[PDB]
Amino acid sequence: IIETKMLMGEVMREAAFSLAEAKFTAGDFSTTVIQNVNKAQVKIRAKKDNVAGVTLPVFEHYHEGTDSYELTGLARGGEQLAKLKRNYAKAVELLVELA
Amino acid sequence: FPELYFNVDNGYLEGLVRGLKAGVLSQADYLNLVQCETLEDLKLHLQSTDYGNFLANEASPLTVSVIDDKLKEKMVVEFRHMRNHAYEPLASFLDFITYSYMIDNVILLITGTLHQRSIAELVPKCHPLGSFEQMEAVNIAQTPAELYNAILVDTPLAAFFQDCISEQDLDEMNIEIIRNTLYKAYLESFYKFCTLLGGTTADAMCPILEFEADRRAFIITINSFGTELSKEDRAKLFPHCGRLYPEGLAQLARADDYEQVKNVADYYPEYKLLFEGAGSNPGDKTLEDRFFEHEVKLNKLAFLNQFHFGVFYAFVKLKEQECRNIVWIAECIAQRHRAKIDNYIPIF
Amino acid sequence: RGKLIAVIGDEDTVTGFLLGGIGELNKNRHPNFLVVEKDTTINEIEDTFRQFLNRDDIGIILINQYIAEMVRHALDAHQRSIPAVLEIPSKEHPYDAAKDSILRRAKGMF
Repeated sequence: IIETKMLMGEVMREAAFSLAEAKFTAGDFSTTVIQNVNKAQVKIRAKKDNVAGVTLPVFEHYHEGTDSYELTGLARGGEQLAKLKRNYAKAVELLVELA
Repeated sequence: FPELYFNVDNGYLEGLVRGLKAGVLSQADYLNLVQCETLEDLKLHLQSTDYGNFLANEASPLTVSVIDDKLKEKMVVEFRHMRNHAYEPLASFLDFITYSYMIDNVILLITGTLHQRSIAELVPKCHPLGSFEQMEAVNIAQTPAELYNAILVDTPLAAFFQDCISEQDLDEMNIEIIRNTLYKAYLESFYKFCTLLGGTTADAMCPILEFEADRRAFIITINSFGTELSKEDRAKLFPHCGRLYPEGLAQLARADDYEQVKNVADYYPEYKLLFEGAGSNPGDKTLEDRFFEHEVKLNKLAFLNQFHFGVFYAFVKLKEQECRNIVWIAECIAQRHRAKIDNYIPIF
Repeated sequence: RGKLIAVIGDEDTVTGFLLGGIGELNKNRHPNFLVVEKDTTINEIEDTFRQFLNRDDIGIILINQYIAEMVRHALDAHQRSIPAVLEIPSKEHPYDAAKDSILRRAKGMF
């Protein structure tokens, strides 16, 4: 747990700063992102271990293929937005493990 | 040519916007800003120049999001002022600046309406340079078809839709295809307008608008490679104004990897230097940063004349870049990520 | 059956994870997130938290570390074994272990 929180902090700071680079070239892309939602590209499943005679609940990460933001910043800023999606998409898998 | 008529209606607005052009941060001003340690210092440095009191009457715990809003507030008040004071030859030109923002506002309106959201919730998120006078579209908001008819009645944008996007297209196309298709019709129409304003306006505006048409084509190409867009859909979105139009526009539409895009830029030495000047490697300037840098180097050419509209468009895009610069400095300072603070574009 | 993660946080953090693919609407059209605008009251944050921990589709909740300290009463009162909660850093906000309700239980921690 302690180690996973230590890992999460630095990845999150890098991701949070990387959004500013998108905000520099793509403008207020955040409003289009937040307003336009339908289906997730990433989801989870609950799973169990039975070690020492007791059920322990855990989660696994799963991916659904469909990028509901694929065309975002096509006109400008798309280089920064491609880095940005990857940084938070990496962060989520550490969160599922941490949980 | 222009001096027969230009100062008759525009002489004051030219002197005004040139006054505002003296009111810009030089490289020497940015080389003060990046040295400071917190937003309180950022305020105290900006307080010494035309941004004076932009953070007056505001909360002591500053946030970069408030700096961003108050930087834009200055720019949009200055623009609305020049648009209210201008006569129809210039005022139609200033309206052509505002379409580049009204398009994005219409993208919000269509997006929220396609999700059945009331447009009255989107109003506070609309860019101030693209706010409408007629509001029945906003007030009614019932369905995408109702909004599309209300757009054609209420909005200056109505002519652009009729040239490229029907109601049935709006029901089926993705909002980002809509954004770029409206923008295609826009840039070509505004370039046609600047070719009809011949002489010094055309000679200041066409280098910029022809570059923006090439810039969309390059950037849309390299961004399309990972996507469902066909070569036909790329061709449908590339603006026909730029130096690439006779051939390179079709070559980009065929292209599907970065080297094939550089093989177009190699025919045009400006663009060859832009791509050569950015591998986008760790610690490099990116391809996007070079387009913003070059767009500033073009906008700086507007003030090297005396009697033309190129200064108003270049001014808006330079103060927009000043807002992006000061926000980027403020992020690097606030997050302590000084390693990239130098990535502002040195406007003048 | 599958589950999804959900978010309570600032516009920048929510925007980040939305491009990270997190965002979905329930069949009732309700999102799996709240953008905590500065004007948002504690009752909206706490109600969203109580909805998300009681919802069937949500398996994990992510809360910005500063918001987790605003909603601290309900966040520490939540003691179900299955639906997990995570306090996460953000650019103008505290570090990843600030007052952490799980770490404070352990005898073997330094």
